[PDB]
Amino acid sequence: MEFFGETWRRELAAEFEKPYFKQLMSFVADERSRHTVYPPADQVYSWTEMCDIQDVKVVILGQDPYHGPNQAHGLCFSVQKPVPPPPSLVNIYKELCTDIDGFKHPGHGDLSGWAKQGVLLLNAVLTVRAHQANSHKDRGWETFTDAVIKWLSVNREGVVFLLWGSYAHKKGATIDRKRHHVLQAVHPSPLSAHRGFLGCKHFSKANGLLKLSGTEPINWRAL
Amino acid sequence: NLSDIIEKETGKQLVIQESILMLPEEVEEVIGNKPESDILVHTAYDESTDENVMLLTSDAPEYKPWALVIQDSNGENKIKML
Repeated sequence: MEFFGETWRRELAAEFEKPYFKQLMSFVADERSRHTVYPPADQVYSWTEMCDIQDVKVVILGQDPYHGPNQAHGLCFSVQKPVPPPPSLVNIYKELCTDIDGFKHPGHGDLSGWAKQGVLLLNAVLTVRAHQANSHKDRGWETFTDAVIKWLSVNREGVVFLLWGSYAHKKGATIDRKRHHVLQAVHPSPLSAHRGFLGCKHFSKANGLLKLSGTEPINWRAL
Repeated sequence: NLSDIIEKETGKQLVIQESILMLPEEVEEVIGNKPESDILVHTAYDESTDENVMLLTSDAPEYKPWALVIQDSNGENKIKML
């Protein structure tokens, strides 16, 4: 299926045939017929394409896609080169500077270099109408991403979930705490970041957790 | 709509870069008041003043303005209930 990496399709295939997903697709088609929707159709499932499903080592959850021109490209927090890092990403990058020695602001906000190493950058909602935050909520995506998160909780082991802000804590509340590692913090948004996101050291702690499986760490620096 | 709301309040014509949903409890201590329901934290950067400028609204589809926060480099806030 178009735009969806095959190791992902194989495993999630039941979902696509389900009424709710089919009704999601034609909601999205309708939206595109009449408005601009972000990200572009061919980048909605970018996260399925940067790595294989077996190779996922870390999960970072997001909400919905940036709603400005050229920002979203189907990975949570990341922006298409050369868009400036949004305010939350600025704070993510601030945390990396003090958490990961040698980390250097890469001079862009494209996080694909993480995704290619097994960092699943998953928004819970996958599309948005231009200029309208949260405008595609409860149209089916929540249900589908719940399906993706379940599948990873059930079928993989030792995956580190980094959950930022309460909505993301919520979305990860059923992750099997025996088979996986969940780390929680408040959102990197400027409203909250100096209130627990800065100093959370999630990126090194993740690599500390990976090392217990004899799993090779994420090189957070390769952006 | 929303950047006009920012302009009226602060005289700055700015571009919202992101909108983050937060629980009432998530926003309460920072703001010193609890909103009736979820809030979207809509954030622009004012490059002139090196300030993060946040317009908190209710969720889509209403986006009713709740509060405006102006944050400096070290994260100190100036808060105005709307």
